[PDB]
Amino acid sequence: ACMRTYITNLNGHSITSTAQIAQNMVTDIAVSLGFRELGIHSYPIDTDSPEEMSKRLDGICSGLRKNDIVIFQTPTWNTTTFDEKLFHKLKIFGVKIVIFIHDVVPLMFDGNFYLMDRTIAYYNEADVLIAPSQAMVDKLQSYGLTVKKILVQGMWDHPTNITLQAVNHKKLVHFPGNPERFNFIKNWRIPTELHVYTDHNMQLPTTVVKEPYQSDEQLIMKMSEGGYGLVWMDDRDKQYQSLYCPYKLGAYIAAGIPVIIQKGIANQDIIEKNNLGFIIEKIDDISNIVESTTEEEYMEIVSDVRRFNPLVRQGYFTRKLLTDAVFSALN
Amino acid sequence: ACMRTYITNLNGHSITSTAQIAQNMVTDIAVSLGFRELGIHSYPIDTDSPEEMSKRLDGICSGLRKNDIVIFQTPTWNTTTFDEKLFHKLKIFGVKIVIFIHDVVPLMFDGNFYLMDRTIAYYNEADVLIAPSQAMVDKLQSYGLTVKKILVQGMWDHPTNITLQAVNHKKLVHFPGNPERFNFIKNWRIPTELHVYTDHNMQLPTTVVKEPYQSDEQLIMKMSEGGYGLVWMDDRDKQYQSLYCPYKLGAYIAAGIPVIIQKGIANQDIIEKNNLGFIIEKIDDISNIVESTTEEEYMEIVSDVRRFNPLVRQGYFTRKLLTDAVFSALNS
Amino acid sequence: ACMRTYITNLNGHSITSTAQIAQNMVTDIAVSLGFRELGIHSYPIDTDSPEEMSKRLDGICSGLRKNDIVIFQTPTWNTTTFDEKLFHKLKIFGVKIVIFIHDVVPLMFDGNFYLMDRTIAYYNEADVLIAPSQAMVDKLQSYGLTVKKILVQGMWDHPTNITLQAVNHKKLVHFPGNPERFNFIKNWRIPTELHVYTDHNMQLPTTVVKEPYQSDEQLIMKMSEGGYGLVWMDDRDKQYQSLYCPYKLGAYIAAGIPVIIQKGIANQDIIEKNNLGFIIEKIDDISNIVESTTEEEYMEIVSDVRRFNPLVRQGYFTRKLLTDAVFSALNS
Amino acid sequence: ACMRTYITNLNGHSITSTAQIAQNMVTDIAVSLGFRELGIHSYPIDTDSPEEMSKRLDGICSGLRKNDIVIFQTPTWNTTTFDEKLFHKLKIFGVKIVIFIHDVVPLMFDGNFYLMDRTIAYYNEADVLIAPSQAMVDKLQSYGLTVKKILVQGMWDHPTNITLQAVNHKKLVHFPGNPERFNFIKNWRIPTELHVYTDHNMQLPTTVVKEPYQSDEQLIMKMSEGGYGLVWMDDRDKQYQSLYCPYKLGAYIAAGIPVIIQKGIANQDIIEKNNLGFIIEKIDDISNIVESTTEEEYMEIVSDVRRFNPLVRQGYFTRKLLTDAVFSALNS
Ligand SMILES: O=c1ccn([C@@H]2O[C@H](COP(=O)(O)OP(=O)(O)O)[C@@H](O)[C@H]2O)c(=O)[nH]1
Ligand SMILES: O=c1ccn([C@@H]2O[C@H](COP(=O)(O)OP(=O)(O)O)[C@@H](O)[C@H]2O)c(=O)[nH]1
Ligand SMILES: O=c1ccn([C@@H]2O[C@H](COP(=O)(O)OP(=O)(O)O)[C@@H](O)[C@H]2O)c(=O)[nH]1
Ligand SMILES: O=c1ccn([C@@H]2O[C@H](COP(=O)(O)OP(=O)(O)O)[C@@H](O)[C@H]2O)c(=O)[nH]1
Repeated sequence: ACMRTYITNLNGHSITSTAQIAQNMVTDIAVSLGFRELGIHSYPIDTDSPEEMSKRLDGICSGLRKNDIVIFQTPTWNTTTFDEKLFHKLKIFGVKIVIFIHDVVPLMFDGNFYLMDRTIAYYNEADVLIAPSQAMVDKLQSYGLTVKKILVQGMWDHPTNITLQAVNHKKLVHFPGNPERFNFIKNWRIPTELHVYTDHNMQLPTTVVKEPYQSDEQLIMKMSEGGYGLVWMDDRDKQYQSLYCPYKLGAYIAAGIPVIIQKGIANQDIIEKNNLGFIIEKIDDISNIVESTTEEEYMEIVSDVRRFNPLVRQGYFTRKLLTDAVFSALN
Repeated sequence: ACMRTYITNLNGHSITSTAQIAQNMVTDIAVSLGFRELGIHSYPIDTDSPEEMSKRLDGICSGLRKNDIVIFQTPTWNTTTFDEKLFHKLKIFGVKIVIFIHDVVPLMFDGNFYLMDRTIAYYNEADVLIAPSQAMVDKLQSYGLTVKKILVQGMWDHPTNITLQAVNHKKLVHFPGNPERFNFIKNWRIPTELHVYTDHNMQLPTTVVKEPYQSDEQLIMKMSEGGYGLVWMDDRDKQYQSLYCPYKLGAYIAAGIPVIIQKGIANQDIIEKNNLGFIIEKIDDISNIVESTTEEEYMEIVSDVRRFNPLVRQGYFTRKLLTDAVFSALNS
Repeated sequence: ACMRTYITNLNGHSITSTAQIAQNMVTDIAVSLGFRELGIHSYPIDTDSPEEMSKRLDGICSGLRKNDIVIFQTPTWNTTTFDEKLFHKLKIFGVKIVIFIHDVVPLMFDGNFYLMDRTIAYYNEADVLIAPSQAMVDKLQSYGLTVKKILVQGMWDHPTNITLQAVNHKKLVHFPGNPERFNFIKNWRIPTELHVYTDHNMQLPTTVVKEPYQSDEQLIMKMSEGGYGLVWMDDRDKQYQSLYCPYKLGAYIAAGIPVIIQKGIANQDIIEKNNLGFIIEKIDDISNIVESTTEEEYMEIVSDVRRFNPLVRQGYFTRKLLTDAVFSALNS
Repeated sequence: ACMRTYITNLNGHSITSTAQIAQNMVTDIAVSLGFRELGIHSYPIDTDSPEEMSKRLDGICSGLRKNDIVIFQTPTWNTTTFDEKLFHKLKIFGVKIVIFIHDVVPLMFDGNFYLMDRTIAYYNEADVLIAPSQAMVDKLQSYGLTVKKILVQGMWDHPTNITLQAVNHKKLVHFPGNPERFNFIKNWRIPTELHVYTDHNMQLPTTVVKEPYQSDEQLIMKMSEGGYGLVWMDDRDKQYQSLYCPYKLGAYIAAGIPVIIQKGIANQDIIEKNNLGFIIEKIDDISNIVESTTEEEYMEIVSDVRRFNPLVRQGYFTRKLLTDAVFSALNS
């Protein structure tokens, strides 16, 4: 008897690896619900003889029993080979398995696609699938994902205790994002200023206020003073990735300010149906609404962000999926 | 401005009160999820002046802050006047309210079907409701329940660490209800033994072999050695039949024995799609199937009930609604 | 018969109230330990007939059952009759009472003394007592505390997930208390500057700089840029100082900077043996040390304050007493 | 710098392995407190090469981080080799390490003593040690355990929800010990019955009554009905057993019945100061005391056993040590 719930969780990354922190946050929610961590360290697999890799995995999995539910946050970023072998280890236990997709590698870019057959093959060894969007599920099914049981994540949480402050109507735009991933910054043409929070040492266009990498808590603290959240991606290419959930979008709303997002985003409806800000087409549509928007137009939009965001702040999108995933994994 | 979640919880009913312990169980789940208790004692409120009363409530709610969330488990059994008075207090606080329906008082027994409209009245003020089933919601909106966000319970959990003994093919039928609430018991006609667990003494058709009320643990221990669980009503209430979730349906499945229940029950889809037992017309239909089933087809059903029940034994039907309810309360 | 643990937790006070904060905060640990809140609202008491109020007490306490455990965080700041009568309610239950002393209102400021004998009366009605320091238990004994089982708090935790930024050597002293309760502040003379975090802006010595009351979170960040935490009281309150636990003490150490405290203060050996700042005898011994301190010496001292402070940031002083209190309340 | 607590958890033993059952239960408690499991599987270490093992260990510790804290339930039963190396692994991380002793190999009997120096070697790499009895710590320090912070366990908890049946005065002695280890059983000559609960098929002396192994919950329910619980040694396995905490002792008390224990065993002061049973010289002293005891005396003895066992049923002896151990690991 006595079933337990385990969740994989990666470790050993740069303190700025967003993938790692996103897994770490989910795992944090998991523990409070009583679930148990399956630690996974990120290392180079080829340093391992198959037998060594095997028994490393036996070490990761030691605690497991015919019994349990395992939540697999994919990918481990130890390359596909690791995910593949991780799963077979899992599948030789008498367990139900939830795969929690954070990224889909063969869809990260064209010509990485070939990995799809392998990927889908191990995706289909799971009993329940949690995907960020309904869109993601539907293309994943277009490549042979057979799994009957599916959950939509909808939106990244952002558990925190930051102080929200009184929010001014500042006609600024926040963007905590590495500039060498998003070209649109280096192209900043507009009279409204782009606050850019980045560790990387360099200089930026004339009305782009470069700001050194703040610790998250402080970042949430500062942004809560006003302005807007920019959710842009990924510059030109890497855009059909209208699939996954942005982590900064959640990071914005938790601060308590409205957001701006480009049309077609994953789980767009959430933003409309909950008031959180504007969905626009071009970068230029934005400048217009930031420049030409009413002060109490802004007043409202905040009041709602802060109405909506205790979900994000106490982590309820995550609680939701970590609970139904399991439930649907039995029933 | 920091959200916490409270849930209302009964205290002071008898050892043998299902209403209280179904609520206590929910509460114990809520605690493990981090939620906080608004304790509520059951008493005649005729002994309160509608102001001493207000202050008692004020002391029930003194932990509450502004955009916390309250889960109200209804009913309180302190009478409708309390229910709505408890409730009205919550509306003062600028919070979001979850109404968890254990029972709708004015449907159960057509004495006091009249209280309905004051019930609905204080129902229509919550922000989301969690109800036994969709058919239960549907009948409620027919009475004017204007609440948009709904959410279906589906099944009672029965969280426990009780030992499951190997199930063998006792051609027994188990039944831990109360003979003069479920009076189809005094009408036993069939050559299949009916075991009945209850407070009331001295009432026996003949093959109804009755036993004294046992602590929940033991019941589930001994029921696990084999046989079938039965979930049935009088014709008295075959409408409320099709609405509620039964506690002993959950109390059977956690014992890891198959159940037999009446076609038209709320959420029979769960019994079917998870093959947890037989869905059947009349009680004769049952006895036939209890007689005609062979050893191996019973092995499948037990294995299926036992594939299924850690869900019920670890609190997940509850955990489910305790988490989505709070979620849909903020979302739109 | 299943033991649940309860803790009291006052509410409704000003978001600036340290009393409420040091209670909500402990309660918050207790919740995560699975304990349950007994919410309490702070209000002026005699808008209540002795019978009305008794029924609001009945509402705060409805969730209790015999053989539970209740932790009374005292005082409630609802005056001493409330402490007395609350406690009286707890004693008609078959329970064990942990009395957790956050303050002793009689030994606090003079004139409050007269309530001493009544306070000891209801102190002596609990099973285990939790006091800030052994020295405080000793004084309570001299005034008639007859409760056998004592347990020392030691220090306030300061749970937080705030950023500690790189600290060292700002040659400045930090002080987040109201100036009106410590007026050593106004007689500030010495050339090193005093940051003061407070509600007011009344008065202003030259080398004293003030800041508007920042939310706890942001404060600990800033303080974590270096400088010293000064734990001081105005010397009418030294009788008390040698007994209580200072919350700002923890707030400093939580930010990750070394402290300055006065000799004789409660649980000083804590500071000594974990090397978290200086113990000095006057204000002037202090400034002397704030100047004349090597960058290397400050280095290590910070290093020590941060070897140490996950204790207070994860709640372990609170977790410690909350566990042992309930234990000794049963063991003998 | 976010401190997390980890605890090692042995797995993959037979369901009758008390070692595993004890480590599992501590861990379940730990998990409730927010601590984190380091799972470990039991297996022949010889199937691994240095490289293989190093990496198996790597995978066990993947989640580990600097500034975390790890609690090592020792021994793993993967042999000393494995224990030494697991510890070497842990010391590589900049963490604080609590060592929870369940057994000490080089003391299990003579000739195993050569293992002492290697055992002590790695024991001394700990910051805090938790032993069952103060007696245990004293003996360890006579061999070179230089770890300055020690904490005492005292007694096994037994988290359970068994129904405590009404307890009659059954002049019989329960004993769920496996005979092959406890040979005093075979020597049973006494007119008082001896319930021996054992999975082994091997017939037993006359007024010994053999029960097949039963689930722990059923056992506890059975014994709750009444009678006495015996905690007895063997004779050679005795000195070493004066240092341990018996697990079945806690089984009794949680069951709700008094106990009978041989003079000198670890932590007997808990039995005496809490009324838990009799402490006696030989086997006969027992039968005497069992025969020559009145009914009201037994009501007494039970009522205080049931006074006391919420500690064990809710896991507080463990909660104590899991909280204070960790606290003491940061706190010089
Ligand atoms: O100075 C900073 C800027 C970044 N962030 C965090 O790092 C995340 C980076 O977002 P990323 O582009 O990696 O995720 P995405 O939104 O693209 O999914 C932000 O949301 C912040 O929470 C931070 O902690 N400090
Ligand atoms: O001897 C008994 C008989 C009843 N029960 C419990 O009380 C419930 C009675 O079910 P009830 O009819 O009151 O609930 P319903 O199924 O009608 O919703 C059973 O499920 C058992 O869990 C029990 O613990 N011991
Ligand atoms: O701007 C501020 C200054 C104070 N504090 C908190 O309020 C407490 C005031 O301490 P108090 O003098 O009331 O208690 P003591 O430390 O003397 O026990 C400090 O510790 C801080 O934690 C705060 O939250 N914001
Ligand atoms: O039928 C049985 C017999 C024993 N036990 C368990 O086995 C334990 C005793 O094991 P052991 O003698 O090894 O513990 P010790 O007292 O020596 O520490 C009991 O307390 C029970 O928990 C059980 O679960 N069912």
